[PDB]
Amino acid sequence: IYEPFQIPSGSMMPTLLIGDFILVEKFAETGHPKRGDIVVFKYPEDPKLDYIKRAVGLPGDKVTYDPVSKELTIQPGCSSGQACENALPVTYSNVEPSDFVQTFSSGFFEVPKNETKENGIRLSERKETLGDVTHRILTVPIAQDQVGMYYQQPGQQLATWIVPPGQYFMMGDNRDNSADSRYWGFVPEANLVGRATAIWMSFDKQEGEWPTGLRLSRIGGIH
Amino acid sequence: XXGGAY
Repeated sequence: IYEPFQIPSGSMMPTLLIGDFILVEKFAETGHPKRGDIVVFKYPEDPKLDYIKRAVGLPGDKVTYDPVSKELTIQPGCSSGQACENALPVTYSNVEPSDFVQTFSSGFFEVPKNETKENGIRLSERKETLGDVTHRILTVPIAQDQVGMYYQQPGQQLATWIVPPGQYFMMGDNRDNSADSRYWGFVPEANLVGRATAIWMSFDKQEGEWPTGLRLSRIGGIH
Repeated sequence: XXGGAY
């Protein structure tokens, strides 16, 4: 069983753009998420909303995020918080100009890597590998997380989380533009709706208005 | 279906 969803915000750029239309494969036997899977779930804070993010932390993982390099660190089996197993190989490629630019006043634009937009900032694209599964992420170079607003886990140092059983840690590929687990905690197994497997339609559009055209080129699988 | 996913 599948279910189509529309992508209104840019929290998953560049992997998923605003105006995209995705196909979600219901988890439900009811399979579980795999580290790196794009998952759609009920937003804990407000279950009336469906959120889409990447499952970076599975039950037992010790997640650490460096606000400066903006890189993840995962250590599986850190269940009982014991001197858990080796660090999951999390590899990053060299930062490079992405194909979009964020403007302020609020707004994203696919722009030729040589151009610049007034009151805008070229976002940095780069690849991240969560074990064996590789995907891209964007970063705004003039921004950095304010650890203060981070959700702090009872007994955990700031910017570090030990995922509880039957819980997951979610993060958006548009790393400096994503209200994810870094701010509101974990997601329970029950809230998980499914895995996003493909884009079936895509309209070049700025959130809040109608389409500027099509992007048939994006129809295909994602990961 | 349809609908959004933030």
